[PDB]
Amino acid sequence: NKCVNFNFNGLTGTGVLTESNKKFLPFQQFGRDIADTTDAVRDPQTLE
Amino acid sequence: VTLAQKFNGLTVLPPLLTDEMIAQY
Repeated sequence: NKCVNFNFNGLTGTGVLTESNKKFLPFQQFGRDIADTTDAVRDPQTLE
Repeated sequence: VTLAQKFNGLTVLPPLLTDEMIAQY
């Protein structure tokens, strides 16, 4: 819920991190929107 | 008529007249 510089397993950006209703498949690590741009990520230690 | 990009610095501005003001005119 705060604006932060993030690095998830090398996926580096700046944004506010929020809980999601998106369910990824077990092997998917980040999610992209219609313009091939990252809008969700899986946290590698606790997998939400 | 049927009608995201903000992380790329794109922004959409509202019109000066609302759709209620166009409906009034």
